[PDB]
Amino acid sequence: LRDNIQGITKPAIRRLARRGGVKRISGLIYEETRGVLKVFLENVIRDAVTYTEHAKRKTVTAMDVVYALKRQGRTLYGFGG
Amino acid sequence: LRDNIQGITKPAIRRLARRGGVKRISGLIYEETRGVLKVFLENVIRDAVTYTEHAKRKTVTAMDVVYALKRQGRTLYGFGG
Amino acid sequence: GFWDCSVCTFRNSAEAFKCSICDVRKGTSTRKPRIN
Amino acid sequence: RKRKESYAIYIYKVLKQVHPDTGISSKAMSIMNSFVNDIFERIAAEASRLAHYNKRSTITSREIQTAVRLLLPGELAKHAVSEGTKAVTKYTSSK
Amino acid sequence: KRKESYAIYIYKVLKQVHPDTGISSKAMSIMNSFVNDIFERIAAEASRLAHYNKRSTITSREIQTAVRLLLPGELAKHAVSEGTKAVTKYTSSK
Amino acid sequence: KKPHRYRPGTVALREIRRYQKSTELLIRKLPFQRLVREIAQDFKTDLRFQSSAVMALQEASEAYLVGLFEDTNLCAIHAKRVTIMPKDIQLARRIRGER
Amino acid sequence: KKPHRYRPGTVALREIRRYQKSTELLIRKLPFQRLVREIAQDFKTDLRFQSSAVMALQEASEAYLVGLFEDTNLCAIHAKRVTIMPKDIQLARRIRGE
Amino acid sequence: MQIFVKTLTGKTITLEVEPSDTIENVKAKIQDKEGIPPDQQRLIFAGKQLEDGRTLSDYNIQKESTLHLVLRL
Amino acid sequence: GKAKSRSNRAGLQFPVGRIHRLLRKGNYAERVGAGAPVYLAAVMEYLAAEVLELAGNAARDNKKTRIIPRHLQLAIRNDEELNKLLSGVTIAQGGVLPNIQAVLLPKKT
Amino acid sequence: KAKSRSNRAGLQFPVGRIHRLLRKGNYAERVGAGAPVYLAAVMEYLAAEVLELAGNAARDNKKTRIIPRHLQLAIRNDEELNKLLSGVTIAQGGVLPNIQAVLLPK
DNA sequence: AATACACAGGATGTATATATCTGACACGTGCCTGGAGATTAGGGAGTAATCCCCTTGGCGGTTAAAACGCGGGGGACAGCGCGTACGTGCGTTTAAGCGGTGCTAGAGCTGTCTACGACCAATTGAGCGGCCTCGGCACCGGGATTCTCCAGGTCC
DNA sequence: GGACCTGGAGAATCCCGGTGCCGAGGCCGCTCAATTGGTCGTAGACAGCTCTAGCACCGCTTAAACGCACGTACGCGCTGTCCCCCGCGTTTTAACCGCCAAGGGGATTACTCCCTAGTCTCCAGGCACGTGTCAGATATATACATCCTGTGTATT
Ligand SMILES: [Zn+2]
Repeated sequence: LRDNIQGITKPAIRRLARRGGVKRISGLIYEETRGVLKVFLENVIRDAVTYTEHAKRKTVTAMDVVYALKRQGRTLYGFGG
Repeated sequence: LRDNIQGITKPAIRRLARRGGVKRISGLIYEETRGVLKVFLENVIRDAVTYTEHAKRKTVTAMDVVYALKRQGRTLYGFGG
Repeated sequence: GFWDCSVCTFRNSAEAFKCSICDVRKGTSTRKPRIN
Repeated sequence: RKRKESYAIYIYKVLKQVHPDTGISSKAMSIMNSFVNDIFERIAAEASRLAHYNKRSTITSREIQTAVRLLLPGELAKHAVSEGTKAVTKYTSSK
Repeated sequence: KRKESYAIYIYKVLKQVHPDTGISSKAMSIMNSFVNDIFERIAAEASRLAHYNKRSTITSREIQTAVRLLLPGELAKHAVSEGTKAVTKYTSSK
Repeated sequence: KKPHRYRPGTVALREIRRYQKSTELLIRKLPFQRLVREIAQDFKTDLRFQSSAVMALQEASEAYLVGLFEDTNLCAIHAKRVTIMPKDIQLARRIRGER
Repeated sequence: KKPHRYRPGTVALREIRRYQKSTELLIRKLPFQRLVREIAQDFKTDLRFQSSAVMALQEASEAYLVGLFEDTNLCAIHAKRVTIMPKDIQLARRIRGE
Repeated sequence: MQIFVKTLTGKTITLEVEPSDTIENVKAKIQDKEGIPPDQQRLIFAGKQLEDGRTLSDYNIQKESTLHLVLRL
Repeated sequence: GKAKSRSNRAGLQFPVGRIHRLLRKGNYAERVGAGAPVYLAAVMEYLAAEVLELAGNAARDNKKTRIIPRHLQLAIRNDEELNKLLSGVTIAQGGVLPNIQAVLLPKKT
Repeated sequence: KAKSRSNRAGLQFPVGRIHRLLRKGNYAERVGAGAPVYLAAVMEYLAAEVLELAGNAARDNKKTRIIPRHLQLAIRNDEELNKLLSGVTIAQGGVLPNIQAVLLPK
């Protein structure tokens, strides 16, 4: 666990953009996408670990993530609750 | 009580535009702004009047307006509650 | 059987789930399809 | 081994009552379960707030009706209000 | 018909921080609304945390976790410090 | 001979500074009150309004409109222009989620 | 003599249709899981994750990225273009309120 | 005979026809007014798709009839 | 006589008594009336029946019998009021609707 | 021979009133002892921060009283407070002075 | 001989100082409802102890996907010319706004009194967990149709 | 000669059968949570009264809205260039599926006891009125600060 943000490879971002409907992609989009994804993940995982620590647990469950997303305004259907 | 939407004169829309930071304004912005304002007011007044109807009252108060705004993510400070 | 359409007014086959003419999807028993 | 309640059987019964020859997958059932839970919690919270505003201590069918009239769009709200009124009237006139 | 609000406490805090400064009525109303909003947000988050954890009691730990979940960055750290100090002062004095 | 005439742009900037420095209602109060009464007339007949309710409605409406115009200006600047057109409002309201 | 070569802009539309009809996960699972473990390390030492947790995180993140790209495409088309650039992403994130 | 064509767009196009007239002439009159060729024109009335080889009287079309036009491409 | 569940009495399928218990123990008020669970059960039943009926019609088109998340996703996003009600919801394994802007399409007559 | 709990906690905000509001507010079946104290302390700190900033703003503007304009300025100029109050509008508050660079004649 | 560019002067606009006068804030007084203190008691939550399900680390092989390189075409971006659509300013026109008076509808409280919801104990059936199949759906294989794309013919 | 038109080749996707695995679906046994019956207190409906404040109307200033004229700057269309990204190919690389092994920690059960709900008594903190001074709003007069047009003249 040293540097894995680069694991979101260029073809993966291209595929996600294709599902988004984008025809042509400039060469500077990949760093921007990586930064945006990192920020989103940081927020959600911070909330999830806060819930996990309050419950005196050591394992992050699916309900922790669902609640973290629920408080952030993006509810998720298909994992419980 | 007819065509009272026209009471929002062009100088008023220009004044509201200036406070937002706008320099040049096209000649077809005023109708768009009137439509936007009408839809927004329809939503808020609908919520306020149904709050008033549940309370078995015949007067729309400031608390009803604040509650209508609160349930739309538009919290207002300075009229109580 | 069949199901009439609120848009194209053309009767559609019972075992059809869209209008073969105006492409409007089959509506629910209570709520009818929109203008478009 | 410990009981864990859900809305599965009621969703399945309504599905069979609408589509006699159609099944459902596990993930789709989970999604419908979450949908029903979300609707319940939304309406209950709105009714609670609206009862507290008027300095009342009980929530009744009128509060649920007003919450439905507040939370749903037009046609959906109208049909749900009709369904609720019919259900309550049938429930009252039976012993 | 005794209505109540937070006016006197906000005035006392203001005079504690700025001895020679006043406040208008509409600023008073805005501060009242701000206080009520903060109270309701933290109370609702603590209630949700209690319900999630299969408990029926709201304690200081629920309020601490709610404040951490609701306030950003430095605000949360300073609020947590203030709450811990207030509780540990209230406990030591019978 | 020729009266003093400012070039196009100076008076607009002057007005921008003026109305960004002040905090007063920019729509005449009575026409807005009449509009409010018109809109509510279609939800309940013989309704009555407290004055503070009308003031709250006006404050919220002005805040919303100023924010929308700010977003419209940003979108217009993105498209390499200075003027605002209805398509800018439409793009801002589409991205926001109001349509 | 010349091997078949599609004109630029035709394989892209095919990819758009293909990925707009499917409902799979477009990111490799193992690198995303490693990224999740790296980010969560900065908050608590020696954490553990349920498989459902990682799956929910991945699904939510991909939905968010697809929505962002939709808005970015709208912004790029607004400026009379076809190619998306970081300006469009920044304008979308500014208007959305992030 | 006066007939109104209630196109799905929302326009009530009006034309003059004859009770024994063929559907082809009725279709051609729309092309005269709008420009839509008869090949691309679809006419809906009482859940029946008219054919150019038939006539108005064959479909039991009475006075003040209302028709619908659908573009199928 | 024999016991008769309140759900059967009200002519519903969703559990009136279970919803009553959830209302009672959910910290919503001091008291809960009698008709409130009945009204709530009717509303939830109707809102579930609409989605299930549309999803069934969608599934039958695809020459399938088993309902999957994709059918629900399509039914919700294509309806206007249903989309409005669920505008801030993400459905796992649902995908997106097919949509390509007109300017990106190639030359058309 | 009665000492208020607010005085004991070292606070200026009420404690018994907040305890009553929690008890009757339908938040749980029970309310602990230190919960109202913690809540009151947090609210007092937030109010003190906002009032200090607004008072500094008014003094620099050559005033004695605080008006909503000063509150709006202090709130919107602080990143943490702006994030905490991202959904709230202040009546008679105005807006920050902001004009885009490309609109200026240079 | 030409043309730009800094300078000088007129000119509006804004910022500063000074007098005044009015209404909103700050303080005092009285009292009444709500917080504090003491005492009782039942259950919520802490805590030790046990079992086993699920998470983590490891190794091997198979192969699709990611990484690197190359050739060219469609698009991004700069530059220029036109024209028309807003911005600025001036002379009328309309209607908001301030002040005042008069009417009464409807909020807001107070006093009764009964129907309705909470609480408890017993008991019976609805709903959950574990099992055991089959038929829907996924995957493979093969051919058939649809959709691009460039190389020549011919007409304008 | 060049642009419009077409034909043939080629790649990609779709339709049709055939085989196989496992997840949905119905059953069986149990057990606990919904139901029935009775008791008891109070929340809420209903009526009656008081009095704030919302509505309507009038009358007069006077700033704001309105209509028109003129010109200039900006929006839009067109053209040309060049380098960046797309499509395809070949060589690496690490994701993925499969087993096996170990133990940390979620989940549950039983026991003890402290903390909070509920009650009554007492009294002072906090609120509603009432009153009066001064901060701020408004009017007036200088004085500084950007905006614009015209010109001298030096550079080219
Ligand atoms: Zn149809």
